[PDB]
Amino acid sequence: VSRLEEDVRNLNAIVQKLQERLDRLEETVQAK
Amino acid sequence: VSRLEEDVRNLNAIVQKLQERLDRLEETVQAK
Amino acid sequence: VSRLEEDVRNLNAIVQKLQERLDRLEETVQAK
Ligand SMILES: [Zn+2]
Ligand SMILES: [Zn+2]
Ligand SMILES: [Zn+2]
Ligand SMILES: [Zn+2]
Repeated sequence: VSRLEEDVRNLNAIVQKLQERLDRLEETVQAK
Repeated sequence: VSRLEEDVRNLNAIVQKLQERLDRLEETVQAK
Repeated sequence: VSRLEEDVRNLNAIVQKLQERLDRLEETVQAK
């Protein structure tokens, strides 16, 4: 696994966490 | 294209959408 | 640094900015 492949896998995981965080905040602002 | 090429262009598309959603939510919060 | 490596560098920078924006917006929402 090259450094480039390692970095991409890490980015996939980071972007998944950001998406969940964003989704939660959008719903926190909706305040249903 | 290779898996790495695919993963990188996919990440580019996702982060663009995240940026747009964040832009929108920032504006929404400010306007509330 | 190849093009693919540069795209990954730029994704790293973008995700850092997005994480910061999310942090600030979460704080804004909790404060307001
Ligand atoms: Zn969720
Ligand atoms: Zn949701
Ligand atoms: Zn939900
Ligand atoms: Zn694709």
